Amino acid sequence: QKQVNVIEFFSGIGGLRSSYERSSININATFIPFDINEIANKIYSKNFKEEVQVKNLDSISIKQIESLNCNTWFMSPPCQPYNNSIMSKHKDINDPRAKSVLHLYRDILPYLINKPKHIFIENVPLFKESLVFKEIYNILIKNQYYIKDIICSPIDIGIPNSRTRYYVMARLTPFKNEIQLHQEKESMISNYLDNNVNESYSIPSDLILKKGMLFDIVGKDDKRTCCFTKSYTKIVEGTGSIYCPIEPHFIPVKKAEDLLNKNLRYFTPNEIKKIHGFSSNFTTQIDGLTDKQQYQCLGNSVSCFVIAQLMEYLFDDLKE
Ligand SMILES: Nc1ncnc2c1ncn2[C@@H]1O[C@H](CSCC[C@H](N)C(=O)O)[C@@H](O)[C@H]1O
Repeated sequence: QKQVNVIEFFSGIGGLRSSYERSSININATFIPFDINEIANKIYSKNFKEEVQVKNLDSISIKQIESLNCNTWFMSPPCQPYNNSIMSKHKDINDPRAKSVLHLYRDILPYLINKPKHIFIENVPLFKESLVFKEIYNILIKNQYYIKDIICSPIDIGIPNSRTRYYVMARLTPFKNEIQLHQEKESMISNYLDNNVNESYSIPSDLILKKGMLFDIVGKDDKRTCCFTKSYTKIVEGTGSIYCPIEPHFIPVKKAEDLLNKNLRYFTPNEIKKIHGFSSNFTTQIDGLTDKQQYQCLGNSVSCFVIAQLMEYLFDDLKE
């Protein structure tokens, strides 16, 4: 009977939508994605066969938003403004990349005839401490919202990937039940690997000899993979782990040259896509898009696995 109509702000490649669709909420829903990134939109449209609204969220009018007649807000705002450097200088609140998310809560939400009955926000841990969210929290509270938040990682529910993120769950009804995480069907890094990767993905020997020791290396059996970020395969450190197909448990070495013969390679875009929990039919392999472009979008996406469970909680007032 009841329906879920979502405005997918900062839709990107449709991580928030994917999360909902794979969850057990099982209420048919509609999605209206907003994003100015042409490449990201192309992937979204390719997979969801729906057009992305490119209206800039910095200045979008209340009227246009309300014309959508939606009752749900999904969003993962730009995360750049939220590091210790910017935040310790109190510059996050004035950061132009935060202008869109402040606009939505300052200028839109408090004036809607029908406030969204459910709101889901995803961002980096430091967002929780930002002046931006501090204000958003106050606004939500003043507008009669109940708010539950959590900082967690996919590994917490048995997914072999470290991506610690901050999640905000807001709605107009109080939460009767304690939030709960369930362990996902057991899986290893093995389960996400493509089985015939082109050699164009293996780490060049010259790169190995110069920065090989900086890589976080994993085998098909190792505990987890590191957080995949935008610049994966471009910048060595902190952008994601690489894979060794020779050892179930990568055994560390002392010299870079010792890595030369372990057939090291980057994870493919399709592999990251599977690790982030997108549907088997979902693909960033849009015609014309290079691996870099796909890596960038994927690096900026989400863990559909985690969000699926948190959304089921957010919407637990729609059952029984
Ligand atoms: N003023 C603005 N209007 C619309 N989108 C914006 C924007 N400023 C930044 N963005 C978008 O917000 C997105 C943040 S990344 C989030 C991606 C999404 N969660 C996914 O699963 O892929 C970026 O793609 C960026 O294009």
